Amino acid sequence: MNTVPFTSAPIEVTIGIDQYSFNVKENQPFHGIKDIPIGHVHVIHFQHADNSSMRYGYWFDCRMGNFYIQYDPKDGLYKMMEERDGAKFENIVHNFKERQMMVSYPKIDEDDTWYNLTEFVQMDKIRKIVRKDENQFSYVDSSMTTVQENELSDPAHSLNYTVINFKSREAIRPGHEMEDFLDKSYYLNTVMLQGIFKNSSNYFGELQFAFLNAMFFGNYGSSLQWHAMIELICSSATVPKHMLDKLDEILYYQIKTLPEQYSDILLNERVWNICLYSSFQKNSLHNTEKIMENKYPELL
Amino acid sequence: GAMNSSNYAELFNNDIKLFVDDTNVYRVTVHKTFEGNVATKAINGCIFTLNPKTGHLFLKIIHTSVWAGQKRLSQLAKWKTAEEVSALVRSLPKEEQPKQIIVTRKAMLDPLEVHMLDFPNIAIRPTELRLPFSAAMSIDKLSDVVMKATEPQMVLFNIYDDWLDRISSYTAFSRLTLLLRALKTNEESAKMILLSDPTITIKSYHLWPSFTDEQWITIESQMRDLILTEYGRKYNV
Ligand SMILES: Nc1ncccc1CO
Repeated sequence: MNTVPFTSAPIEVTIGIDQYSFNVKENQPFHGIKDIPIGHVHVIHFQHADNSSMRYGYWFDCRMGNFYIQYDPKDGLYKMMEERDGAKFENIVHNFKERQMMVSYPKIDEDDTWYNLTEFVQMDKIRKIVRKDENQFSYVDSSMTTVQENELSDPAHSLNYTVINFKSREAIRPGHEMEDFLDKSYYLNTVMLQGIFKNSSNYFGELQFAFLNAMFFGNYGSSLQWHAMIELICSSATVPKHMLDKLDEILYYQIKTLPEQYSDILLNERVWNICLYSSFQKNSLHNTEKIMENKYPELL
Repeated sequence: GAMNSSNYAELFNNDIKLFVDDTNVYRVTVHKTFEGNVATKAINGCIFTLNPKTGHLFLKIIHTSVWAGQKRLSQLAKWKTAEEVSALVRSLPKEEQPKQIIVTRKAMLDPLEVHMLDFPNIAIRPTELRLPFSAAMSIDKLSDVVMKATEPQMVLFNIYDDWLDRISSYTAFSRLTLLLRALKTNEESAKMILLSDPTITIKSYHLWPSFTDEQWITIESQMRDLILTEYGRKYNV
């Protein structure tokens, strides 16, 4: 199990670690988070008590280095940093643990929630969407815009999600206008899967990443990306059977994990109603349809 | 955005634009089969593509053969419309291509936008106006060429005849919409009013009778009264 130590907590903040969160008071003797499962990406995230606009976080994988958080009183945020000295780090962690000033990643053994939300998410692929090659971890926040949002305010601070646009030359073959618009199978299978993503796993990773950024940072562009990637599969008459079965599982855990009181801003009525009720795949998402109907019947 | 009462004068400026009406593209007679079930028999249709400034009408005749062995015909009709409009734009020289296309029905927006991806600077616009272009098949010479077509055919007309020699586009378009509104409300009455006086004929190269300026006033008046008469008949109001 791995550890993300904190130098200190000088400002009152709600700290998130994956789907867990805890309130830390101004100058509370908090020195970070231990027992973080090796094998998955993680996200640590922050919302300052004094201003809810400060909503931001770090995607990281503990297998790629030793990472700690230190408050910068100049930029006014908790920053992730890499400790390159392995022995300094092990020594720092061993003190805070001995003094028990570290919360434990509170994983229930029966609980596969984090695995199921991040199954296809890959830290090297996150680093291509969030470009900052001098760090091994990736900063995201509420206000970061997508490349696509920026086509219709700086490019170094953008989410480089794959552009999906149903009314683009990329999406529609000359001479197959009606066919390609009404059945997006060529756009999904040839352009996106074979062409850009190379395989379904990569496609799912970006979809899962987009969801998580939407849920943890309320990132509007990530929400648009998650819905677009769902809509392109549901609007395709021809999808491999395994992708459909996997999609149902992916979406089930996303709807399951969503805060009950956020459905209204994070879920798109048109997309969900289309995907569950009208689309080619309206019959292929049993789990997702059952949880959506039982948990958010108003939206439908 | 949407073409309405407020931005009406834009139709008559010097930016080339076309109205597209798809309401006569897919045309059926509903009939009883021998087993007492219902079936449609398609008849020839047309795309009504009009430059409201010049009166140039691009009447693409939709021959029933287009529909042979196709399903979801009301849906196909919107995509066939979009395909024909995009082929017409491509066939025009660059300086003749429209800057805007206004569809009379919102269901044409996506089919036309998708067929016009090669033309990102041509704006595809809905309208809030209820235009009577459906009544185009009440103009005898337009109905005649559509029903006689034995294959796909484009026929060029000026829907204003020689009116622009005497009046502006604004006035010509107002006259055209009043005529088509009348033909749509009561075709019988509308054409009795147009042909009541045998001394006023339709030139071979024209669609409408050769009315003097004062005779147009009287016709225009009779058309308004008919649109009122039949508004009275309908609501008893
Ligand atoms: N697999 C992935 N994981 C996280 C973001 C993006 C992808 C796809 O390249």
